[PDB]
Amino acid sequence: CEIDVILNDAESRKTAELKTEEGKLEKHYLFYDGESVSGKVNINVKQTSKRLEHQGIRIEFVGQIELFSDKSNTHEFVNLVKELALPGELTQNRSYDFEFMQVEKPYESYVGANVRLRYFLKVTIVRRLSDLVKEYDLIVHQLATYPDVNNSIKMEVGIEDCLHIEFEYNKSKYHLKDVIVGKIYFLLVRIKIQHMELQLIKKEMTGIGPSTTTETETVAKYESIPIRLFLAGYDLTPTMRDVNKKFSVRYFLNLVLVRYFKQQEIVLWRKAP
Repeated sequence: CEIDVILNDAESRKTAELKTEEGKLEKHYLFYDGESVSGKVNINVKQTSKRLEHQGIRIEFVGQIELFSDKSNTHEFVNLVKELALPGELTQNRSYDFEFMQVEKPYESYVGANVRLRYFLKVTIVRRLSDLVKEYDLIVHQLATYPDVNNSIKMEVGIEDCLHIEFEYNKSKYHLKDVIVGKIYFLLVRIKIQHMELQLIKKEMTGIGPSTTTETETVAKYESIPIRLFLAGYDLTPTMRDVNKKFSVRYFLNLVLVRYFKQQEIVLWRKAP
């Protein structure tokens, strides 16, 4: 059989992009917290010489956190069910309406290295030897507000009374297409520096205790000195703190001298239009 799911507002609803398990980019319909989710399910059952049975058909709206490479832990934080058909013969070509009204979606979608938070519609045809399942992915964004003003910040690195390097930058919070505008100042230099660079790093923490897995990724790096990091050019998502205590995503600037390093957190946020 063939299973198709179409939203009733497909023509008017915006899309966004998300990365697959393989690293590809895909377009999916974009939802916000509180929006209703409605559409049609079509199930086409090819005619066969043998009679086919099912023990129920349903559609679910699912929001869940999938933890680890082996997806050994799944945390379902929203689940809504509409039963579409009672047990019976699996036959013919049938469409079903569904509507989930004003759906709670508390967290933004996230496709990470060791975790993914995803929302989807799931159609299940219950069957004796294996259910038939089709998942229709959706994307949820969470918008933030923050004033459009500089709030300058400094970080410093080095060796007391030998090396004092300061990086001053314009904000502690940046939106995803913003620019980190800063300057390196050489306050005290009494030894020669082999190399120095500024890094933008992403830390993804997934699990707790024995479960803990921390992934650190250098998103960007940069060799009296102006520094500008154009965030639109990177695949950034908002800072996410202790999402149902299952994972965090945090961003830092890291100043590295050669080894001497200092890091400071910056908050990334998603701006509305």
